[PDB]
Amino acid sequence: QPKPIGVGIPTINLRKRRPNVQNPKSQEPVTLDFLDAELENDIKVEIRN
Amino acid sequence: LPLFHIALLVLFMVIIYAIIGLELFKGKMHKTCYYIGTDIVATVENEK
Repeated sequence: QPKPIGVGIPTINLRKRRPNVQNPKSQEPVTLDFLDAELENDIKVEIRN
Repeated sequence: LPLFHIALLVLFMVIIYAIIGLELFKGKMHKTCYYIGTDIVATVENEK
């Protein structure tokens, strides 16, 4: 599911920005953990390892 | 020492010209040129 991952609470103030520049688009990859793509279990970790 | 009849003038002339400024110009300098709802001052590259 496109839409990259993984930030804390996404804080934005609107007092800092200007009515202007493009606000970069996060060259960050989408690296999803297998133990976070599903439910974590003692059986699946044996499968993953 | 022949100047404290002259330096006593400016010190009395400042006290005159300070109080005139403080009466007429009290707090005019506060209004902004900020942007729409944000907190940036809006200047043009060279302007103070």
